[PDB]
Amino acid sequence: VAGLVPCKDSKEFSRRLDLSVKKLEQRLKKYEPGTPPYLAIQKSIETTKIRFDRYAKGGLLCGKDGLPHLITDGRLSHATEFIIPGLLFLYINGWIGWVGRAYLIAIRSSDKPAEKEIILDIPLALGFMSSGFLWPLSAWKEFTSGELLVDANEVTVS
Amino acid sequence: MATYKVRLLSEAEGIDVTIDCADDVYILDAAEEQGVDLPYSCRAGACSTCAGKVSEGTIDQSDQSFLDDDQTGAGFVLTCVAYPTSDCTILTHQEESLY
Amino acid sequence: KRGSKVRVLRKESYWYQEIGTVATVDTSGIRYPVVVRFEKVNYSGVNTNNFAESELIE
Amino acid sequence: QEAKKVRITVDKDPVETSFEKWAKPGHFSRTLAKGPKTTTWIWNLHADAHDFDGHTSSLEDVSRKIFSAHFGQLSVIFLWLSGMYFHGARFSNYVAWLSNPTAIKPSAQVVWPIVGQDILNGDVGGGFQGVQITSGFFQLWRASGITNEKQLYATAIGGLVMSALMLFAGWFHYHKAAPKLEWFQNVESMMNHHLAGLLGLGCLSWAGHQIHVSLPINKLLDAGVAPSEIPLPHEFIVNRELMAQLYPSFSKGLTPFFTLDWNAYSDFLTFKGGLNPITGGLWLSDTAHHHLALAVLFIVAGHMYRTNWGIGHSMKEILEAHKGPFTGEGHKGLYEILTTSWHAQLAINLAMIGSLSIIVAHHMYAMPPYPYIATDYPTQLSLFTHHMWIGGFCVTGAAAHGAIFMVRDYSPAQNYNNLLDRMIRHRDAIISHLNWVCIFLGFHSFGLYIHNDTMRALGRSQDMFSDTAIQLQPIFAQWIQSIHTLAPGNTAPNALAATSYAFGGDIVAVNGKIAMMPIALGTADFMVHHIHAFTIHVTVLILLKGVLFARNSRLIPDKANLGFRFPCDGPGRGGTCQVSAWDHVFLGLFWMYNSLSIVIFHFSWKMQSDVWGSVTPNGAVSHITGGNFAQSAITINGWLRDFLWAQASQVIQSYGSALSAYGLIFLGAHFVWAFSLMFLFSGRGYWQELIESIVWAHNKLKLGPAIQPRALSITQGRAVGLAHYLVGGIGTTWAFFLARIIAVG
Amino acid sequence: AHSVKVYDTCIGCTQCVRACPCDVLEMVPWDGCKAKQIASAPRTEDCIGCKRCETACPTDFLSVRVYLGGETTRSLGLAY
Amino acid sequence: NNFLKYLSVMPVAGTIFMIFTAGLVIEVNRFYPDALFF
Amino acid sequence: DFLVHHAIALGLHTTALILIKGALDARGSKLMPDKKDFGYSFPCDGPGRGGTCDISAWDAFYLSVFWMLNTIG
Amino acid sequence: MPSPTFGGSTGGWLRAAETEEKYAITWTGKKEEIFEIPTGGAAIMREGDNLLYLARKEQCLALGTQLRNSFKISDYKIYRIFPTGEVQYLHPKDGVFPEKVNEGRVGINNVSRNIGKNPNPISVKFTGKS
Ligand code: CLA
Ligand code: CLA
Ligand code: CLA
Ligand code: CLA
Ligand code: CLA
Ligand SMILES: CC1=C(C/C=C(\C)CCC[C@H](C)CCC[C@H](C)CCCC(C)C)C(=O)c2ccccc2C1=O
Ligand code: SF4
Ligand code: SF4
Ligand code: SF4
Ligand code: FES
Repeated sequence: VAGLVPCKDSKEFSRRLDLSVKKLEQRLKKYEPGTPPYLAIQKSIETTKIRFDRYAKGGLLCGKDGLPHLITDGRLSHATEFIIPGLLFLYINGWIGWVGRAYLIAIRSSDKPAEKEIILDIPLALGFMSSGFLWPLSAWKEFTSGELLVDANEVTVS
Repeated sequence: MATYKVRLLSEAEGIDVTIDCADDVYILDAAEEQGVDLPYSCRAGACSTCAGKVSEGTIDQSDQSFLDDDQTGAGFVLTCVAYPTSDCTILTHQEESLY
Repeated sequence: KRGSKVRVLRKESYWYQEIGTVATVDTSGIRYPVVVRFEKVNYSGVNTNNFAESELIE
Repeated sequence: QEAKKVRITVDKDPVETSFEKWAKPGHFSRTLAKGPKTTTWIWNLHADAHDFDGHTSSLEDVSRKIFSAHFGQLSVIFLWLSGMYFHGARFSNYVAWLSNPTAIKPSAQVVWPIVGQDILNGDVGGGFQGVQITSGFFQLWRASGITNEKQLYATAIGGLVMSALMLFAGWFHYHKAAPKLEWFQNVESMMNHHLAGLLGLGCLSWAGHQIHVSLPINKLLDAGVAPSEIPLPHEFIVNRELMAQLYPSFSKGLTPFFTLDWNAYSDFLTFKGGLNPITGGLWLSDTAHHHLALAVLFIVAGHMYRTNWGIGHSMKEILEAHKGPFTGEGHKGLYEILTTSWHAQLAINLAMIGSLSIIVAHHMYAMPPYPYIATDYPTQLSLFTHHMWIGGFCVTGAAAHGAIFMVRDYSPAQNYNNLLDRMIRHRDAIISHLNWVCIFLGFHSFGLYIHNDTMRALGRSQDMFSDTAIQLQPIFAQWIQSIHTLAPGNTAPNALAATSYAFGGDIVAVNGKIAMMPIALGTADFMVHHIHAFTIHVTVLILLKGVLFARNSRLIPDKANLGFRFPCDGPGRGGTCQVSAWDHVFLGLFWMYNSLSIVIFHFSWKMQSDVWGSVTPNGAVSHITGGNFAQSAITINGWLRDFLWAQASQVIQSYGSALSAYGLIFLGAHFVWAFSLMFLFSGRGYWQELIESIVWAHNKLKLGPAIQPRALSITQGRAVGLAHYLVGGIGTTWAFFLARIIAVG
Repeated sequence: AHSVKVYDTCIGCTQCVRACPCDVLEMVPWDGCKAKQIASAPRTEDCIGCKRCETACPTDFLSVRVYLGGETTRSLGLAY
Repeated sequence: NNFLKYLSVMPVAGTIFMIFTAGLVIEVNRFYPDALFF
Repeated sequence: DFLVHHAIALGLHTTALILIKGALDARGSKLMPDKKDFGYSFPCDGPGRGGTCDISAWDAFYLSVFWMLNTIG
Repeated sequence: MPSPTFGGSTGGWLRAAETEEKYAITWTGKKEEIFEIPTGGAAIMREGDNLLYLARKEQCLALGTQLRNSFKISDYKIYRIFPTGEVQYLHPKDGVFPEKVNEGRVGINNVSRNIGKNPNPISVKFTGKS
């Protein structure tokens, strides 16, 4: 569906479950049970099995080479593969993009602003930090207040 | 803005004045505010014409870019980046004295 | 004009359409009779400049 | 006279140990103490961190900054040595390695299983999992004779407390008690204690460790005793008669040494030479004999120079009396040169400790010192190559400060007609005859490699330079190997075995794996040594041009007035791009990598073809690459096909294995190498105008910094393309060498 | 055969003549600022174009432009 | 002041924040490995 | 094939990036406001004002043939 | 204006066959100082008048600038020796250093506008101007 087959029921994807643990069990049969290198392999056996049960219940969409694939055609059924990772990404990318701008206005209204960019005012840098989970309803208000963008006849230009 | 006194003297012309300055104001700006002409080029610390010699006192001359380490070891201060942090007496017209 | 900040209008300088800070306006018929200082230093490491009286807008 | 003027002259409490100059950085210079108006200030904060001559003209407080900073360097060595001995204790298989060191791989790193990175911990035997490791401490700890796991845990906590003394000593010599310049200019006494009480006692007490500990341990290890069943190192000291059951000379005692019956100590201080076929390495009784041989005449060479008590060769007087007819005034003036400027002293010290470490790399592979390092071909490859590159890097620094001294501390008023002045006077004939011989060598070394490549391409194989062709037999290098096989018996009559098995004699093989085979120098080594003679000559062509044209040239007659490290003197005179003595080091560092990569490629193909491999109990020898250096080494396609393309197959067919970390570094340092050429081919004025677009994109958004975001400066821009190139020129040779020999061997 | 013409900003900051190692810059008294001097360039045929005036030139942008045109054995700096 | 104001220099105030913000990504890969989604 | 067209579209935009810089900054900038009076192919502006290697629009052309061969490669 | 005198040195890095331009930097000293020749080496500097033949004018100025800073003497004169034998008296140009302001004003290569006020190169088409 949506092109290729789901990997919830895929023989090549289930073969990649098979020969990987068959490769990894061949390392297990040269040790003895009870040693700490034995427990390091058998714990690494189950984290590959549960990984292969994570992608089965996740509903990833791939076939013909036994891999998982991802769909970025804006699909709301496939929103867990790209969209809500990006929606948490673009959330507090916009922290650091906004509080770096918020830090760089109160530092300009100082005595010596050149030293203060590498010698931090940590009560002001943390003082402008935690107003960053609520950026874009204030940044859009900043966009329509007017002073987010200076006028073109006062910028540095060639 | 504190208060400081600089006794300037040019013996080639023969003018001895006592000017008053602050911590942010330059020395020749206080000389122009008392009506004393002094040689200068662009007020940057990057020429040689505005050179004075510190006879007595203590001068923050650190914002200049023309004079090197040894040439300021004899006490040659450009009067346009100088923050006078003490009560001083300065010989001026030392533009040929640095080189 | 003494004192306060004066914006520039001439091109070919580092400080174009910047804030400016005027000092000691000259009266001798010199072509560039203001020796206006700046912050945000240029490529030469010189934070000051002199230009003419035709580029003030204050 | 200096009859009481060798004394200590110490200031008490010079600098208050405070915090206000500790957090206001750039505090060592007038041009950096007034804040970052530009972003040149951040890159000048790191470049002027150790440029102490640009901080103060007072040589007394320059030399106190040197002596305290060495203690900070020496504390880093003891902290790093504590990391090696502690990872031998808690994170190792060394105690399992001593029961069978012929097939158990070394391991000193257990990776945390976090991101699925646990596949790098390979099955290296011993009931233990971990990263296969190749610095070779395991054969060092068998050479010193550390048996159990407790002694590695005690040395690293004995080494950490040696760092905490050494870090405290630099604190004491800058903040409580600092010496003066009278103390540092007593160089006739410093060479006394360094020859005698540093290297002599460094040998003689180490000869005490080898005879009393490492010889009874390594006489009982190779017999077949388990390391739990060997008596302790403090049982070979308090029990003299237990040593008597190994060497019968210890039943006598100290009376042969005191009464000079020194031939009674021949049973444990021998002159065997060669190898030890039981344990795979040097005879340890020879090494125990070698150290107190150096000790009893380093301390003899310690008392050479003039001291407080009258006697001694004065260093000012032996230099002054070496005048001659060609050499003008001789060395009149050089003693005041070397006891004023550290850069003059660093320029001689770096060429020596550089080119002693190249002697270390060559006197280790063909004479394997440590037991059971002979079978471990990964440790021989990594201990060769690492001692090359340190000797390759520290030799270009000898012409760094050889040129920094000339622009800073060379006064020509003190150097009239002496030996340093006379080569500035005839500096055309130095470089031009060096300029001729590089074109002579590179036509006669690299031009033959084209000439064998064309003749193989043109079909006519009888017109190249090979064994079955016009032979270029290296008859000088084939002769000295026939001398050292007559060095037993004939020329050094008390040496029983050979001086080294690389010149000839017999094979030595340990548990089937070949310890050392005789290297047969053939006609493919006449050319590759002439490659090595060519690219060494080009590195001294750039660097000696950097020293002799450091003051002035016919391009620039006042080059020293602009400084050492400056970009240019304008595009006039046709263009003066890369004209400083900094850029001669920057150009000379590149040909060092273009030199030393060939030396380790000559190492990694000849020793993979002629000495290493396997030995059948009939005596049949089968090498790794089959001995393809006789034919395929003579052409540049053969260096591409049979060596570069063929031996990298173990690197790139190594995913899913424990060597898969090396394949990531093998692609890591292709990337950083082709990150260098952005910094290297381009200029500055492009990027500064490209940054000029981005400052518009921030000043539109009230986002511009109060500091000025600038492009990197031109010497700074050449330096970042230099260091990227030498990470990506070395790191992929690192990741191909280690991934090949661990896989195939 | 360069062309090192000096513009009208030209404050008489007498260091371009100092930084010139070929004496092709020369101060000329001229009606203007408080320094009352301008920098003149008589020896354009004698210059090398090594741009040593422009590095010590604290105007708005470069009172002494340098712009390199023609050339000879003097300007190319050969000792043979 | 002046020792905690030494811990406001941009590398060292960066690095103890970079020790934090690296290890935030490390320890969420401890408890939730192998994540292509959510 | 999804990822490798983005390797092309990296090189399509970057070779555009040097040359739309190379077109539009032939005339002037802040580093050199009188670049038009010097010409298309001049060496540099010297080491002054920070240093000015590869400032010309010819040297702004020069970097893209590296990126063109990187892109079509 | 020239005269036969000496300089006093030894050297092996100097002018080649050169017959288009040479000179003589001639000056009077005060002591037997030791100075760097700008092509390299050292010399002995006899206390009267002494001269130096070198190749090209950068070496001649950088010896005249080195003589002004260390052991300060404002009396160095610079000629130019042609292959035919003519002299020039190049450097001070009338008895004084050019950092001092003259009374003889030539005033050439002095454009009377700002550096932005320069025409476009379309306006200088197939002729020679800025
Ligand atoms: C205050 C931080 C800050 C902010 C808000 C921006 C914002 C922006 N930059 Mg930018 N930049 C920054 C720092 C910042 N930059 C730094 C430090 C550098 C030097 C490495 C650059 C180099 C740079 C380039 C080269 C370019 C931009 C571009 C852009 C624009 C597009 C977004 C983008 O791709 O970002 C780009 C982001 C990066 C390349 C990496 C981020 C840099 C660091 C990690 C962020 C600073 C974090 C800092 C610690 C925050 C302080 C807060 C607190 C600790 C007090 C946007 C206006 C592009 C542009 O012009 O588009 C219009 C562009 O081409 N930036
Ligand atoms: C026999 C005595 C002796 C010894 C062992 C040393 C040893 C050393 N000196 Mg030293 N020195 C000595 C006498 C001695 N010096 C004298 C008499 C003078 C004055 C003329 C100097 C002047 C001098 C200078 C100017 C410098 C050294 C440096 C060094 C170090 C070189 C690094 C090295 O080779 O790695 C080998 C390293 C080791 C073997 C590490 C172990 C070191 C242990 C702790 C022994 C140290 C002995 C020490 C002299 C005892 C001081 C007494 C104190 C406890 C009160 C090394 C630690 C250089 C250095 O690194 O500075 C620190 C340096 O810059 N020394
Ligand atoms: C005995 C060792 C030694 C010592 C004490 C010095 C000391 C000095 N050198 Mg020097 N030098 C040396 C060896 C040494 N050098 C060698 C071996 C070379 C040839 C490679 C040079 C080449 C050299 C040049 C070309 C210059 C100096 C300069 C200096 C001075 C200041 C250095 C400074 O502040 O750097 C501060 C420290 C750094 C900038 C560290 C940078 C780290 C580099 C990039 C290596 C990092 C790679 C890393 C280890 C591995 C990969 C990391 C990973 C992230 C990929 C100082 C006098 C400079 C100077 O001004 O002289 C007066 C100068 O111009 N040296
Ligand atoms: C593989 C690339 C390469 C090559 C071949 C060269 C070549 C050379 N470099 Mg070089 N160099 C390079 C990259 C290269 N460079 C890089 C990347 C850098 C920057 C780090 C430098 C930096 C550099 C410096 C700093 C120096 C050199 C020097 C030299 C010369 C060494 C003498 C020699 O062997 O000449 C012999 C020429 C060859 C071996 C080239 C091959 C010619 C073959 C053998 C035969 C000719 C073909 C054909 C028969 C000719 C006739 C036909 C033709 C007319 C059509 C030589 C011209 C040195 C120099 O100029 O003085 C000697 C020197 O000091 N190089
Ligand atoms: C493989 C070598 C290589 C690489 C990676 C780059 C990378 C880049 N070049 Mg570049 N370049 C190269 C060779 C290279 N160049 C060569 C040979 C030339 C010819 C001289 C040029 C000429 C050139 C020009 C002329 C231009 C570029 C531009 C760019 C940027 C493109 C934007 C981009 O991809 O953003 C992503 C950035 C990268 C891919 C760079 C690598 C980033 C790494 C992988 C991540 C950060 C490092 C990370 C923190 C690792 C830890 C480091 C550790 C020490 C802590 C980027 C910085 C353009 C530019 O700057 O526009 C903005 C531009 O105009 N380059
Ligand atoms: C790309 C390039 C530049 C531009 C490169 C720049 C401006 C470097 C930008 C990267 C710096 C190193 C970022 C530093 C940011 C700090 C690490 C802070 C980041 C925030 C946290 C990591 C703490 C040059 O200046 C240059 C100069 C000369 C020849 C070639 C080139 C060249 O190729
Ligand atoms: S350099 Fe600029 S400022 Fe100094 S004199 Fe020549 S023109 Fe006037
Ligand atoms: S042109 Fe070259 S020489 Fe003439 S002044 Fe400018 S820099 Fe000095
Ligand atoms: S920067 Fe590069 S190009 Fe511009 S002058 Fe200095 S060297 Fe010549
Ligand atoms: S007057 Fe020009 S620098 Fe002060």
